[PDB]
Amino acid sequence: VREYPMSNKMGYWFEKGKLEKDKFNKVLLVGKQKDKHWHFGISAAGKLYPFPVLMISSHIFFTKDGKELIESKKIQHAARRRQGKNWWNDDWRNKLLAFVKYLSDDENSFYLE
Amino acid sequence: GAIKFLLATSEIAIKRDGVLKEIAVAEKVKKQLKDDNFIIPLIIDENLSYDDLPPE
Amino acid sequence: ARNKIFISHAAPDDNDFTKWLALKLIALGYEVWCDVLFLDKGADFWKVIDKEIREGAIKFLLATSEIAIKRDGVLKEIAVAEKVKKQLKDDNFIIPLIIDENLSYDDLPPE
Amino acid sequence: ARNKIFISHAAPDDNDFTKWLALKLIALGYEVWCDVLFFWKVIDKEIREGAIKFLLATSEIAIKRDGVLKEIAVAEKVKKQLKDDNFIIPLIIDENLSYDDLPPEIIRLNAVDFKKSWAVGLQDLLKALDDQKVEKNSPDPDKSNALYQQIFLHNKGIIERE
Amino acid sequence: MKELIYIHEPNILFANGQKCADPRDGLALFGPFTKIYGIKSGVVGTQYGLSIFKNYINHIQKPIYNANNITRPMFPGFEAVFGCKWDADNVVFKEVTKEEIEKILYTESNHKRTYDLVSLFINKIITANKNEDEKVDVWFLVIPDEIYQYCRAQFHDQLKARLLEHTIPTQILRESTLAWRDFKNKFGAPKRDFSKIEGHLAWTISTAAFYKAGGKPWKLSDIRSGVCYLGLVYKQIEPKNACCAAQMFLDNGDGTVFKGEVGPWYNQEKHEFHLNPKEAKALLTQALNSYKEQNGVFPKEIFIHAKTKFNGQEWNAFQEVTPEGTNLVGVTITKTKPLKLFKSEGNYPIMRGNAFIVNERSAFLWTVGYVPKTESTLSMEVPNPIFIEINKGEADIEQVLKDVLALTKLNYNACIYADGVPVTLRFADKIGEILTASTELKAPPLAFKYYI
Amino acid sequence: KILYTESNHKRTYDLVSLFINKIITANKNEDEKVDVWFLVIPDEIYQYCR
Ligand SMILES: [Mg+2]
Repeated sequence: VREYPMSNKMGYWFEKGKLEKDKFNKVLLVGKQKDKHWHFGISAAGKLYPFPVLMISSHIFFTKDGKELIESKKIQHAARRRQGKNWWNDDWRNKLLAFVKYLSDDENSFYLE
Repeated sequence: GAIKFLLATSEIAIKRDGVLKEIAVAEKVKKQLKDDNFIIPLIIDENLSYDDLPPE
Repeated sequence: ARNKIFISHAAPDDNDFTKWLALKLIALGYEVWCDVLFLDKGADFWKVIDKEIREGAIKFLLATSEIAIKRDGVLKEIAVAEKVKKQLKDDNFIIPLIIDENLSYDDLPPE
Repeated sequence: ARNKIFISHAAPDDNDFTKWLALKLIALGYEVWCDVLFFWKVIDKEIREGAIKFLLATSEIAIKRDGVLKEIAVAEKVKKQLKDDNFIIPLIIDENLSYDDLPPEIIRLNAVDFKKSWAVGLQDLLKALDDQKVEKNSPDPDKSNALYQQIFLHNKGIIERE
Repeated sequence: MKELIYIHEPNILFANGQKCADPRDGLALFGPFTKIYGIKSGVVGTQYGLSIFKNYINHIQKPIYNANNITRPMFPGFEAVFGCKWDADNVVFKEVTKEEIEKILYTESNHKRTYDLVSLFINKIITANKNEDEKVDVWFLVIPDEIYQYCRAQFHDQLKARLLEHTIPTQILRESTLAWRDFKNKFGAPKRDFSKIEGHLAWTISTAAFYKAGGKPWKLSDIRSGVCYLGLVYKQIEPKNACCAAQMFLDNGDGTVFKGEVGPWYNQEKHEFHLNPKEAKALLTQALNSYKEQNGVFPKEIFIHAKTKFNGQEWNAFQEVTPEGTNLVGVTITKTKPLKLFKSEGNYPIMRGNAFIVNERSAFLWTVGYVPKTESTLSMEVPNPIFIEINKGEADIEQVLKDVLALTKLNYNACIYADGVPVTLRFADKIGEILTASTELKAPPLAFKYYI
Repeated sequence: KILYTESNHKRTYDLVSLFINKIITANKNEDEKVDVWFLVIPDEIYQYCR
């Protein structure tokens, strides 16, 4: 997974072409917005309170031709704020769940070394 | 459709509210037409004093 | 019996003057019928305006102004006022109260 | 006895005005009968026996609505039998409705003006109601509360499924 | 399988003590809790600004219909809701020329530029208040766009701050808001489109004006009596912090009193967002004395809440100045950990009011959600819940949730369904933004009317 | 208690500070838009303070 650094966390997204037809589980995870390519991204922070879980946060990353990241934080934020209007509750849920299911190693989980 | 509103005026045609409704609309229409020569009364009742009609 | 003082006026601006005039006359005990202060909502106003000019009015007060003489709905109250004046053989029936500064007895209707 | 104030209007558009006014009148102790608040046989029934006033929410569409004019037509009829000239009260609400397109069964009447502000019109309406001695109960916020919730504060209900 | 308890919506009192859940409906149906005779306007703007203000006032005289009337309630008209008169013809207008604004803007010093821009308006306001016998209840400042964009040590903060010593309710209205139709971003459409939300704009502006003029549009009643819900906010000054307190409590007549409880409490410390014992003792003594003077007896509970966690020393000071028989509960409300709940099948977010209890000392509360009353969810995206942690003291984690949800319903600056964060914290934040925008005041006013 | 102060300067100043402080505080803490503040002064204030 291709990494994009945040201010105080670590984001992860798919380089265009890594997925089959750039989508998984019949849910598009990398797409196009006008001249830029939007990439669904996540950032993980594991917590032990209340109980051991891996809190995952949704993000949107933008690239020019699906290859390299736009180097303007303001441009990235502006592109996302507009792209966020389109997506809905179900749209975010499906994208998050499909993106996590890619991590799966066995049928019902995935292991961290 | 109407271009003139001839009122067959008599001692009963001025106590007929149904008729007064038709003048009330005519008058307004008269204002839409600015046609002062629109309502042109027709007094056939010699019993009517000619001077006992509605203000309109 | 006819013991009511009718008041005619232009609809939009004359209200202020007439309202003060109406209340003072009522406060003095003079019965007064104003077309905005005593007209019930939903009535056929000409039916009740004409009827009371013929039957209820003993005096006719006209708030005379530069627009109260050019108002179509007021002259109609004047026109019936002259007619009821004739039958009542009372020359002192119509009292054209002049309020407007710019109206000076030279653009007033012949009535 | 007839102790109800019928409110007629356009079904899909004049809802907002009638809902506010009906609730306002109910809050004051009146008994209001509105189709939105509460079939043609039933509508006629009230106007013929139950209604004591016929308030017409008049607008540029309420006078082009075929079903409203029928309620006016029966209202004109009932007004005659009751020997009450003050039966139909044309609440004019629309801005562009100016006393030249009114239907002939209402033109002869003097409206209650709601074009410039609803508050003065309701002040005007209440004046006419008392001038015409329309009886009204106490504005208790109990049975009236029921109508309020049945209208909005019951909608607050939270579906209790999992 | 994780179980989410549900906290029901509290009811806010309206005219004659009648209860409802939406201010936009409760006001339009019942009327304000306290009615004022009327509102004398006061305008400090240009001829263009005065014309815009008069146009808008006469516009809100008439009913306002927004596009989606079903989801957001329509505006009956100002007098139709509140029962008082607000005429556009009673304006004590004080003209501001674009030329004096221009000569102010050309000064090199940005701090002096903003100081002079504030000074123009505030000195004109002061002059009228002391000279014009015409009583003005609220002063409405129609500022042009040049002020907003050129001047950026903030115009609004200093302007509200420098009028505090004179106690003058004010309301800033950028002409972009009142004349949004004639303010277009060169595309031919408004810069921000109010068309579908015009009614809600009228609601917000009218509610703000009514509150600042001495009226109480609605009050709360679904809170525990004998408890002083107290909120702290810390603001940065650059290495000092500035604590501000807001307190809400029920009186002898069972009427909620919401007032600020602010005194200067400046701490310069390496460890930031903490109070020294003296400042904390002062804080708590001020709040307790205020409750004592309002109600006679001392509170049965001091429900201190804040966005930060208390350390030991300040809590010991709090307990030391506290009398006997009164419990202290310190609650930390945080909105950082993303716990986004997606509904399984559907397209509309989780209902507002759902609560996830972590344990006996923590909970998640969805003060933002999807409210069926308006059918309009308060959040465009998935709403992040607030983490309510009982930092110190003993409390019932569900009682604290319902208390916080009740405190989220007293935002007088906007007539929305409910606030995402409790109102005491947000208004204390506004106070801190204002009280730290000018010189220290010997005694700041404790009425929010002068701040919001 | 204010009445019994020996100095006349302290007597009149404290009484003035008594009334105005309540008015000033009630014009900063109260959310009521009071129009005119009517000070119904007791008669002891008039002639004892003289
Ligand atoms: Mg504000």
